[PDB]
Amino acid sequence: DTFSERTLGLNSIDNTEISEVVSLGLVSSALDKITGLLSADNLSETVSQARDFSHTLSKSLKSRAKSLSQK
Amino acid sequence: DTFSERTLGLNSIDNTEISEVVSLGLVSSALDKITGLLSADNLSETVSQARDFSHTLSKSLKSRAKSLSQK
Repeated sequence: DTFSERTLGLNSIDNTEISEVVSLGLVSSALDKITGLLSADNLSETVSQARDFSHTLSKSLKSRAKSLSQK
Repeated sequence: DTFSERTLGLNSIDNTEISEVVSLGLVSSALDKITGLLSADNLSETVSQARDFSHTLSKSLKSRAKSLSQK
């Protein structure tokens, strides 16, 4: 796991056994952590971590979409 | 529609007729726009807009989760 994958709890999000509602709970949670980062300050490091979170989440949803479309 | 709802194309994302894969396409797209904002600069205004995007998306996925769980 990368830092973002582990921190955002995403290492199973592209498992198709996970229902849509549960998936939406994981995404919501990840987005709220991004919102939180962006609410504190606008330091470069903070902004860069939020960008890693966003990108990691996007990449995982593309992976999930792939797994889902397979079936 | 708010600025973020319209810009991120989210005004139907909590419609249950929209399939999961299509939903994931809308979320991915929204997250990529957040990544893009956070990749340019760390000005307060830029950071605040990205935070609006993130929050708006999260709120819409909670709404979608609600609509889905209803059925």
